[PDB]
Amino acid sequence: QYLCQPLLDAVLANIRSPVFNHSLYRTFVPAMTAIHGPPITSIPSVLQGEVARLDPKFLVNLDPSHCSNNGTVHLICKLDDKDLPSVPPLELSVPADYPAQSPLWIDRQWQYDANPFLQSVHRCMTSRLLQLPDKHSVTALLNTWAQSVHQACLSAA
Amino acid sequence: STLVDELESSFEACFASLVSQDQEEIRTGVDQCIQKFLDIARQTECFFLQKRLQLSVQKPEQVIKEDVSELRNELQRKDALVQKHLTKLRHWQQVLEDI
Amino acid sequence: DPVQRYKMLIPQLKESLQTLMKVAAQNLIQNTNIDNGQKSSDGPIQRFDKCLEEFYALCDQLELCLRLAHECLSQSCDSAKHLPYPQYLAVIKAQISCAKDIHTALLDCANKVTG
Amino acid sequence: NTASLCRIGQETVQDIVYRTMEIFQLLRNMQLGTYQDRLTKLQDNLRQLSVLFRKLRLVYDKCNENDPIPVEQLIPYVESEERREIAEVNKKLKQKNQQLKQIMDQLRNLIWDINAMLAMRN
Amino acid sequence: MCAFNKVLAHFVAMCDTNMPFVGLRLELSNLEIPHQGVQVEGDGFSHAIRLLKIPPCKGITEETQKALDRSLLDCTFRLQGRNNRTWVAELVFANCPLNGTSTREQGPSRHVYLTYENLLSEPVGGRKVVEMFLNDWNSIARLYECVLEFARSLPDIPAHLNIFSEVRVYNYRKLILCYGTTKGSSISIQWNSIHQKFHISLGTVGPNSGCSNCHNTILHQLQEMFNKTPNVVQLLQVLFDTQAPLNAINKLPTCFSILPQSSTHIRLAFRNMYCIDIYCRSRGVVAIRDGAYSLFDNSKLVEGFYPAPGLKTFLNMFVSWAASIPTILTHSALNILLLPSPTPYLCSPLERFLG
Amino acid sequence: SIQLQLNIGVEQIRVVHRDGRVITLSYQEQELQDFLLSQMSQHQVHAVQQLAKVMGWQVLSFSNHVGLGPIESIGNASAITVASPSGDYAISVRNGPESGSKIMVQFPRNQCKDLPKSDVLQDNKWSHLRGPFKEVQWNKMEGRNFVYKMELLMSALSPCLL
Amino acid sequence: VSVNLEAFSQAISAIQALRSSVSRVFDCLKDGMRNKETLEGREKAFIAHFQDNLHSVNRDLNELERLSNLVGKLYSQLLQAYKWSNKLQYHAGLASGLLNQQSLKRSANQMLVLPPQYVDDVISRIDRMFPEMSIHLSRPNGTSAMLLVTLGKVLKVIVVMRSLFIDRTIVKGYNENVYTEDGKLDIWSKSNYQVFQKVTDHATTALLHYQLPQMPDVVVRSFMTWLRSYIKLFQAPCQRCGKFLQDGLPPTWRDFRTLEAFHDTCR
Ligand SMILES: [Zn+2]
Repeated sequence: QYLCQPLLDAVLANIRSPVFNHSLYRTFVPAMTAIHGPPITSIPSVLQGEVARLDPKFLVNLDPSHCSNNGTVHLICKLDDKDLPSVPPLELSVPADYPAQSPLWIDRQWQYDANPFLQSVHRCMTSRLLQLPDKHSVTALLNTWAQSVHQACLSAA
Repeated sequence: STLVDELESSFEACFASLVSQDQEEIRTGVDQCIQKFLDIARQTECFFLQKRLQLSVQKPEQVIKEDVSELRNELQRKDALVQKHLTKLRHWQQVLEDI
Repeated sequence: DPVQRYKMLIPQLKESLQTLMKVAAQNLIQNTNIDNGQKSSDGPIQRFDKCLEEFYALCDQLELCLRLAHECLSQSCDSAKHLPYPQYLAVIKAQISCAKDIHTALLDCANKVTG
Repeated sequence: NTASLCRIGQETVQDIVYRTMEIFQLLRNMQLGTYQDRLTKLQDNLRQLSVLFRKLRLVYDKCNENDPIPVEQLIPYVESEERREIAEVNKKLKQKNQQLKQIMDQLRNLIWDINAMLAMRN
Repeated sequence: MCAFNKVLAHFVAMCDTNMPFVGLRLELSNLEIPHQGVQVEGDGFSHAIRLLKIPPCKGITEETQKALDRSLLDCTFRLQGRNNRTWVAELVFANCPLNGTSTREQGPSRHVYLTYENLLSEPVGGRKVVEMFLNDWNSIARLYECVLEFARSLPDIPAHLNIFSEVRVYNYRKLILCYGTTKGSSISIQWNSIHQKFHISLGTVGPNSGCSNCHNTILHQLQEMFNKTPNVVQLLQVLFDTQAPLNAINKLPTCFSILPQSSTHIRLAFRNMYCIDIYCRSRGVVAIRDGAYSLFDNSKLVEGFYPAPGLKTFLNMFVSWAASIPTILTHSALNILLLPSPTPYLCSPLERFLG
Repeated sequence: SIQLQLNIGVEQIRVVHRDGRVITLSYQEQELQDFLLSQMSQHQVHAVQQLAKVMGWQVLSFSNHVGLGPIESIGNASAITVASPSGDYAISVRNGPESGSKIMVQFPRNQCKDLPKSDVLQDNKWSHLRGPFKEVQWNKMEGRNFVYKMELLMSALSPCLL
Repeated sequence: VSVNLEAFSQAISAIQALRSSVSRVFDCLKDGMRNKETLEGREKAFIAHFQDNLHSVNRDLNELERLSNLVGKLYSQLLQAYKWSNKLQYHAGLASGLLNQQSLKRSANQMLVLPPQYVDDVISRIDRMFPEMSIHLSRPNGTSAMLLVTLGKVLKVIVVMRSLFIDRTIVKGYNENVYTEDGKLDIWSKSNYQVFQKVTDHATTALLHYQLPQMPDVVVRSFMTWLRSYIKLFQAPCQRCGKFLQDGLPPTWRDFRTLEAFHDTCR
């Protein structure tokens, strides 16, 4: 500001002119040249990474059915835990632009029915997924599945 | 191959700025020289430990010989020290008996 | 002496910068007024390069004064760290002998370990 | 005889590092009678450091030639007369240690008694 | 024996050990970073936090942002030290553009550890902890841009700098280059967010050099010109050009004083009455000019200097106001002019002539 | 880094520890016999830390009263994990006064070679980071002490420099 | 005084920055108008870049004037020696600071007795500085040393050392009686105050902390330096909770190598 108002006034009163560059060059090239001399001489990566960094209790892979190589992918899950029994596969669908959103779980009510243990698992599952917050990931849901199975097994015996 | 050579190379480079024929430059130079020296020393340490583990697992007999040597030597240390305590004990016993 | 020279020189530097900026603006407006179609008088143009030369020379003088003052003060402070004249000369000779001996001992050890 | 050489080389490495640190400390302690004494001490330390470097080189040259079996192979995961002679030295040493225990507990009781009796002679 | 009440101790242990992660989770959510749920990692004993993606706006161009987001693999966070307040974040990179001469030519993953630690006021998972993480990430990205440009331009080299300098250290946050015909000097380039500038630092490492790096005289000019245009090849060329004259300049007695103007425009002053201007040029050229004469006028002189008569003939031996035009030397006679030589006290010829 | 000043009075014991912590025992000797044992349980972890500094490596995590796993009876447990300087391998250690010394070594994938190669992993970028742990039994290993064994392990996971 | 050297260096840096800023201003204005893709950004970018350089020039001139207000008032081969000596002490000074932290030694072994005058002169040499500290020595019983150290009008410390190795410390206030009925030093007693008991515990931890293996003089020097910081007690608050009192106790913990007050509960 101070000591430089005339330059600001000159620049503002000169701007958006077709010959501004020519004027500036012709008025300021020679002294600068003389004083100093010459001038200077499919599947998104996030899903692949999160699958790579999951606990070896899970071996999730692509669904043999449904579409592929798109923004929305489908995965089928299997649980291999020595301390827990076998449960339905609990497949998932991943929408496009997975970060900053949440995946959804495809419920299969008839699969979990006809057994008190399996429907106890299912009601604990519904409770936990209602307890999960927004913007959650798939690893959190898988861990919730494992913990719900463990809690149901503990409650049974 | 011959890690000792660049070991002394780094050691002599640590003294480079002194034997020649305002603080930031010397501080930077000593920082890089010292970190290189320590790294080379730790690598030599690692090589010795790998060789020692291989030799120990291949043939424990030399390890047994070293154990025998140390146990004998410490035996003589104990005997000499207890002998020294006894000599001084006799001395002070007679000193206190002269009363 | 250097300090009062600094106090005297600072306002001259401020005035030089002021007139340099003012004449830069005047020359810019005069040239851009020639470039487009309308007329004005030139008169005392007082070219840009002379002002740049004056500013650079005065800055060089100030830098020289500050460097000389700092060097003199540092030399005095370092010399004070370490009455008859020949005893003073003998002390100086002994000090330089000790420094040379330490340096050559270090160099000899460095040559002995390697090379 | 070779494992002892490896241990000696290791120890000489730590002594080399310690001597370098001591050299830098001694250079720091020099402030412009005794100056010649410090200079002679510096010369002695540098020459013994050079001897230590020579000894380390000799040890490395001796141990380098005498790897057929690599590392990471001998780590165990989940999936003749020497022993006879060693035992006697262990038992004998253990017996000696036990004897020292009796002398030590006796001397400490003596010092406790003299402390307690002398504390209140006033 | 049974007077210890082990369950209450266990509850206090886990509660104190695990409550630090809640604030950090809430803060990584609050600043809009996509993370995963806090989870036990690997073995049961230690908890860990993994972050899926770094924030999109980091300040550089999209193409760099892609190459970055094709070389990251992990951004895990962990806790350590006494009193449970030190964080360590760990990054792993793939397809390293460049190799060092350190033992870092291995299977192309490169690990980088960053460490943060809050004050005893302002809690363990405070806002400040992520701010510094973002600042360090920004610095890494801003250095990575220049590193990528230099790596791209490396195969096309004028073959003069190929034998001059080699890369020494690259840690994704500090670049250390080693140069000199004996590899006796080192330069360091590193961005910081405190001043938003590139700080280049010179140093001497190696058994063949002077008491200094003989480049500290123009450190400010080099820093300014690097900040003007962040290019590595230009700085390497400038160092190659200006290495020779400054080596002879720095050996002058200090009568003589050195004023570093804009780079390659050194000004030598004899006491307080005489001046000389020295320009460095490419392809083994140095220009010597009197400097006491104004380039634009003749009647007026400089404020504090006087002309030196007869200098033009003295300069022409080695090859009124006729000395105002430069004279060309070839980086060899300049050494003889500046190096102290016995008289045909070890006085230099220029000192003798000026005296 | 574990050192105690004990001060014996007329029917109590006072214990001061090298890091600003004071305890008051009693005239019964079970308390004092369990105290020392609980401290001998932490020595091993601090021993592995002080050597992870000396020998090059870098610690990734440290806790000296962990908050997971089974429930201990005399004291409380400790755990650490520490990475190779080249970055690929990693060690992890847990110890407790009742149930102690559970060590595991962790590998880069494409060298465990019994792993079900998942489907979403197609590239060779993701074949360089590290997932499979593998436990190593402490017994039948070289070195008399616990600390000594660690020395031969954290040196064998280093590039074949012979 | 050495502040003038730093002032002169800052003035040199300021004038160099001013010259560089003027050159930058004129070069940037000479460069001209750029493209910047669309028209609207092209208009704003040039003005934004032009304003910053002038603002920097004004700021540099203002700070230079602030410094100007702040500032105030055979031989060659000799100087070549001097400028070398100060180049050595600093060069080792860093090298000794970086090697002691990374100690590579594993054991003292390979593969105590001092004259009383030595201890007396060492303690006197400690006593000559720190004028507030006053130290009195005695040997009522054998060769063990009993030292009474008085600090200001606040602290009285009793230290029992076994052959120059510090062994036991007990501190008390000012008005409390330190001598026994006979007139000798009272070794076995308590301060009858909670804060003084807590700082006795702190002193025990401190003496258990400072342990060099083969330099014993630096240990007592560090202990005395740490004990020196306690004179400022009751006038300095904690660095975490702000207030002086926590459960009725003032800050009684002084951190090692960074001597600042702290409550015991604040660690
Ligand atoms: Zn507090």
